[PDB]
Amino acid sequence: YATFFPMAHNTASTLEAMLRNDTNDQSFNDYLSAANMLYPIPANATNVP
Amino acid sequence: SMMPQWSYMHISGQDASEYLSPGLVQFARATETYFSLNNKFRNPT
Amino acid sequence: DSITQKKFLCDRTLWRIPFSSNFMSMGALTDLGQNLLYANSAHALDMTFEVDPMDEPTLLYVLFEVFDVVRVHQPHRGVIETVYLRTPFS
Repeated sequence: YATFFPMAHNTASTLEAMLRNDTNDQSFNDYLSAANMLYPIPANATNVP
Repeated sequence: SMMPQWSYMHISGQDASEYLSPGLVQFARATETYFSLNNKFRNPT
Repeated sequence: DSITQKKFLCDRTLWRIPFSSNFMSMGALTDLGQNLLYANSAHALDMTFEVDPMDEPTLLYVLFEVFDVVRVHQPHRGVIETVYLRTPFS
């Protein structure tokens, strides 16, 4: 399922044309912004390198 | 060093408002109440 | 005549350490990054952890906080152009 908006046509066309300039674009970043790693611990270990 | 990659990916330098074309800024200001756009760009710090 | 025990505990959280010169939070892009590429070099690192004994094997889980962003441009009808980038690891 998808939803749209009842935008007036020519207004939308102007917006789209203004949205295709190479100076315009799209930026996005993940809110976590980190890299994951994990390492093992044998039972009854107490020191980790 | 002034590594431009951060500017390119909008990591540093200008906020979203400046580098965008003026017409886009005007349009975004116009209809912010019922169609939001102000969070589709980085504008870092 | 007794003896005393003290303990503390706090779930639902993480252990976090910032890469600042004074640990303060004063900007998305930390100073120390700009300084250590003004200390432009390649470095190898080591970490040491001390913990308490546990019954069974476990996992030390770590997160390196970095930038990671991505761009999108559509020139013509029905075309998408996208480029990702993360700072330290590619």
